[PDB]
Amino acid sequence: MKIGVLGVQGDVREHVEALHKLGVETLIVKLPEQLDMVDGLILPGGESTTMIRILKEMDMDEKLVERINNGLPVFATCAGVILLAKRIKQEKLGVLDITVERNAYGRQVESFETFVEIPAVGKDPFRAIFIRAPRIVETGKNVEILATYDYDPVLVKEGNILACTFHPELTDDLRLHRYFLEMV
Amino acid sequence: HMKIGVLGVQGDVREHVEALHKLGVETLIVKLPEQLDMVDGLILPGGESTTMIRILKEMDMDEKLVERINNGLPVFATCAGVILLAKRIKQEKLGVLDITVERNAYGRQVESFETFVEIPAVGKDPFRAIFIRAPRIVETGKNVEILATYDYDPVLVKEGNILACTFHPELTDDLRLHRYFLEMV
Amino acid sequence: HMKIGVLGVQGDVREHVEALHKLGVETLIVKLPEQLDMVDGLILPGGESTTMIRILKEMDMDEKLVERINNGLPVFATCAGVILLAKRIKQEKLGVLDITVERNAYGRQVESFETFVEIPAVGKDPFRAIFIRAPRIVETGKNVEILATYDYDPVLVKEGNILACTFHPELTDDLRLHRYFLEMV
Amino acid sequence: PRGSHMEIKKGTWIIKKGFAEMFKGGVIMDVTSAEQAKIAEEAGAVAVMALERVPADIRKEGGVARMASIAKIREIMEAVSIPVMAKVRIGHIAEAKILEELGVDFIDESEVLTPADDRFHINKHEFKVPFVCGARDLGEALRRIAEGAAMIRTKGEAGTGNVVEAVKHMRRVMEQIKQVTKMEDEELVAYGKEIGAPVELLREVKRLGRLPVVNFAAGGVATPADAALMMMLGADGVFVGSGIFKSKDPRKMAKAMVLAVTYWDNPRILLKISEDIGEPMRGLD
Amino acid sequence: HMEIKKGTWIIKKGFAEMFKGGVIMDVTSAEQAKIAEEAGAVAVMALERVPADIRKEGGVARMASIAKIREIMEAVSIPVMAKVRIGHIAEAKILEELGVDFIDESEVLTPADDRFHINKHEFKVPFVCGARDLGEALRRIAEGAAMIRTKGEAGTGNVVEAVKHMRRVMEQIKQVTKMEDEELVAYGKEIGAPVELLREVKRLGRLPVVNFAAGGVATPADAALMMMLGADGVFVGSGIFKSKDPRKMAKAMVLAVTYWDNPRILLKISEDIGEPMRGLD
Amino acid sequence: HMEIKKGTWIIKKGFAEMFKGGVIMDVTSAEQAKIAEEAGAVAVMALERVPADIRKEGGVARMASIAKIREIMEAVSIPVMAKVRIGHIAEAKILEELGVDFIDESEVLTPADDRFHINKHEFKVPFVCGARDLGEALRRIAEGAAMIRTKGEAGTGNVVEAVKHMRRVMEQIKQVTKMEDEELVAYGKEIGAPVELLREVKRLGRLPVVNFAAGGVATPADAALMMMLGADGVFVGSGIFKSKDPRKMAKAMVLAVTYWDNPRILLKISEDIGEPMRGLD
Repeated sequence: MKIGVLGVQGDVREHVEALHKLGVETLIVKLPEQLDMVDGLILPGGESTTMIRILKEMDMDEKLVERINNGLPVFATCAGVILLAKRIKQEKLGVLDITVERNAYGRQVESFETFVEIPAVGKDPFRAIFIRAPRIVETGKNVEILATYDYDPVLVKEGNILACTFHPELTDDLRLHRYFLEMV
Repeated sequence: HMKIGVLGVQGDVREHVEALHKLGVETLIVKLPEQLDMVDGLILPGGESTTMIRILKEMDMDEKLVERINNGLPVFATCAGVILLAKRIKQEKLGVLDITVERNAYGRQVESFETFVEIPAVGKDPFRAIFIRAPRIVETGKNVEILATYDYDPVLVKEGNILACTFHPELTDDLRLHRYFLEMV
Repeated sequence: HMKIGVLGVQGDVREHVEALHKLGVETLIVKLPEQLDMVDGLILPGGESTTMIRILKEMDMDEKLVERINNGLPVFATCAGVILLAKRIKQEKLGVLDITVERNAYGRQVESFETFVEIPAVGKDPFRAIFIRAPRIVETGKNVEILATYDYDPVLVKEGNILACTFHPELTDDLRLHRYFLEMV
Repeated sequence: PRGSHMEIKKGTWIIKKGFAEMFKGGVIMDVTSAEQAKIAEEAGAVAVMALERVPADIRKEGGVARMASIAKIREIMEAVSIPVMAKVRIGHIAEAKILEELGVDFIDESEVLTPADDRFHINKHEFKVPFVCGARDLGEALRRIAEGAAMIRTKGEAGTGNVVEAVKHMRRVMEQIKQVTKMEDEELVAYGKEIGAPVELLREVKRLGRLPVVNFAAGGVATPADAALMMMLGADGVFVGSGIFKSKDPRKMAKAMVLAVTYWDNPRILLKISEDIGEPMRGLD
Repeated sequence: HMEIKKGTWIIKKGFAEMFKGGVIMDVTSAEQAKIAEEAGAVAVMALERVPADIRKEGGVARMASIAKIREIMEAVSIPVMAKVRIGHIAEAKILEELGVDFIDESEVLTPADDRFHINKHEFKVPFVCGARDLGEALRRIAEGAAMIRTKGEAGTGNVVEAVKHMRRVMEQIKQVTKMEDEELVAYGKEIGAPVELLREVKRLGRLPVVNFAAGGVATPADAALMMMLGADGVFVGSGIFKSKDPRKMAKAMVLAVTYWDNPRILLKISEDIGEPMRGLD
Repeated sequence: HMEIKKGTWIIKKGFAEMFKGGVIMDVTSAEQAKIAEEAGAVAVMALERVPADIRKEGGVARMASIAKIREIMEAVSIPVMAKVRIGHIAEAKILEELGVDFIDESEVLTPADDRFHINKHEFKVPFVCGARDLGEALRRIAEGAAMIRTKGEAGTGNVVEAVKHMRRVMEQIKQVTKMEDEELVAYGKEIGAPVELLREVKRLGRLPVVNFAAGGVATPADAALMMMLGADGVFVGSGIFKSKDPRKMAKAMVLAVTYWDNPRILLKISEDIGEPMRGLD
């Protein structure tokens, strides 16, 4: 089993290091031809506008979309969500049936960390670190809600896609990452 | 003993002169026309064909080199030499070797490669062929004998008292192709 | 997996440890008595026999090393090791290998030499034998099997689970004699 | 369906240090107008730096370089959705307080502006917003961090189009880190004295095998090749100010920079984005 | 047909042997490239502006634009070289990928690294570097340089520094030729050169790669002198195109390097050459 | 039986590997040689007067008398080493012919050559030389040295210089281990060492020959420290015979080098050792 971490821009190391703690092999995905070399793909945190631009300039977007629709397991954190979203109230991959609002909590000074309850991974709450996070203002038909914070879905699941608006990779909690591998 | 000349208007003249000395023959670097009549054999070294032909003409040595060769003077050409002697090139030339050559046929310098080639005429042990921005012989004539080839292409030909190859034996320590030339004198 | 020990009171312990690691086995440098009971095999390295025996006694490891060996512990000795195990020496010793050895049999260090020796038991390719102020085995016992010799002298013997040679295989890149030892475990 | 709603914490170290991790593999561009901010954002910049005049002009002009006007910064904040950074004079607590209150995403206590304090820097721990500071070696990078810096940028010569100082310092920092990685505690304490850095942070560097915060290359980057080099030397990303807008076709140059930082180890791609970029700033030497 | 090998030392060092007895010319346009090629140049060096202009202008001198280099690559059939700033790995990677025939990590361009040079072993394409003496010529080679050029003052029309250094290198080589091992190891420390290469110089009786004269050659006589001092050939940048009749001057340079020991010919090619650049002194 | 080879690098470098983990003692008589051998010394160094006396006395320190060396050679079965003045080829030739097992071109003797050392490649017998850092350790090796000893202050009873230099060498090695080729070539110039050997150090992660601590070791603890700092063994001259009970001290040294990482044992061999030399400071 080989999990890929999209590496056009973002906190690629943080994720790669998490996967290594879980003992899986990893591959940083920069070129299109590498998308066909992984069982799973993680869309890391970073700048959504940057990711989409590079993705298009390197002709990886259309192939990323196909690959996903063919059931490729994907895990997205913050920027990833905005990247996958179908609606944004900006170019995007448009595959996750949800509507997102960018910089929904304010500027960086507004960034906060709080404990959130994600039943699906245990009784112990998860340390959620929201940095200039987006808000999921509307979930679709098949979009399953795995956890929420103050009336907002912060962790959703639709098909083989797992998306959250916070950064689990910045913590030492490997729980959300296992749950992803469990999807492979 | 015999005296072999190495055309020295430009090129790796030293490499050849040193090979000949290993074979114990006396040498003479040929720069002026009047020196072409002082040798039993002539080696057209590697270097820049365009440079060689230019100097050759500006010094009135070309027409005399051609005559001298047609009168049977033994000649050995490596890379640039071949292009110099060729009758057809896909540029000025001496036009005496009945073949058609394609310059920089393998690409730029980064494409330069070294491989072992089999030259039966000189032994069972393969020869170390070093092709540097080498030319390709795309067509050999009627009397042109093919002494060795690499990937469908003649890399060592012989027509009359002329011996031409597209690689650089002088860059290796294999004196075999040089003996074979002296054997032609 | 197996754990091989390298007696490390003095000598080229690293050279041996590195050989064993190339063969992928786990190693342990044996300095204290209590460590002799933690290994499946023991290598007595090159070095100074007089030094080894002295330390060995001053640390009360000798008597226990002897017992342990007689109880069949696989041992591999190179140069100094042989002198250490020998029963007769033409000096203190462990006295378990039924052979008679002559120290500095070839002369001073300037006499040290390297030659290829044939050790059938490990292959057709000769082994590179490096004798440095080596000892000579002047007499082999009843159960002492001779695995290789050089100029009328046994240079590699085998008696029971002991393998002893007068040269230094660890100084070469030939892991063959080391495998043959592990094969004894 | 409310879900969770327990206590929250803001402006903590994990959040500041963390925010900067998101910038890795990217390019931060200096921008003077809302139009430039947009070009930068369209190009793929991960963030923009609000200024009245880029480093090269700061040199040419002269006078006392201070904090940009609030108007100019709001202009840029409202023009893009990516983080907006603003520079403040070294040691100028007031400017920083004002900026934090304004909501800027990252304050840059930079030396390209007329220093306000000649000895001390801003005690960045007091703030909620993260700070980024310059360093010429491991010693000051480490000191800056001890004061609270969440991100370090290895500086060169601002606005000269010459990567030489940037190279010098990036190599210097990386070299020292590497060394520290293999030092024994007693050597660490000694080294700390030598390069004047806090031993606690040295012990931290020794374990992580790198700086304890994101380190960007800055100063003198004027062409895609330059950006790629910085990455080859170990940078986490680059800051480009004058090199983009001081060239013939900024939008063109900008897209190339972004791609060079991502594909610094891909000659085919580096050559592709270099085929055409316009005329890089002339530079001062 | 069998296994082939590319970018090996024999091929790099070898390629440069082919340049011996020739002239490499700096060219700014496709038109100049053609003049250079018609003149008999063995190779051209692609630039945006020749050394003399690099001085006059100022600012940061970097790698030429890919466009400019392609222009020249497509204009002639002889090898095309391109300069890169010292220590600028990226520029070199780009150039190698572009297919340039020889990279020149030169000092006439604003250095990118202040201490280290490019580790040329990593590349497939050969590099040529400058040196002012045997010590750095040898160091440059240790880093992978397949060809050395003994530099002088770029774009000044004054051969003085070139003479100085060519004499210097040759002098040291000669000396090293007669040193005993213990003296070699000592000398290595003195001139800061790798003892292994010194032992090599000692046997070959010369540098282990082609050595060209460069910097300040502005007239046929200058070129001939360089050869008289032991050069394998010369690099001419400003001296040709900064003169009245470049094509005229160019053909003369090519002939001077070939007939440097022929006064009759040297005089012939000197009878008329136009007006050499004024030079800076 | 087949073709044999003598005095080759593998044999010289190899012979010294056998000394690792041991102590080499300076001896002035056949009686001392025997004490040294009984104590567990791996080899003895033949001298007329130990380092401490060399200091006290004065005058020109040369090679020992053949008589004195034969005395010691015949007294023990362990290898016998003899010192020669730096650069004194003749003394070394004589010693090689005498059959000494290891020549020591040491600086504790009045240097014969002020600039060059002996070209050790010419010899069949191995040489051991001193060094104060990676630069000269490497230079000494380039001249043929099969073993290096990091020196301190001979005959003073003060390990300080030995510590300084052992740390220095080890530090540099460690650094070099993580340098890139271009950095290696540069470093070579800086510390004046042959780049070829630096590349070698970089791979082995250590010197390419055995490195012993030497100078100032006067007590078991000192010997253990040297090992803690990374030495392969120690040379002890004055520290043993200049103490009250030499035989006692000697056995302790041998055990300290072996059990340097065993406090229980280090304390045991320290319980009683006599009075270490007073030392000079």
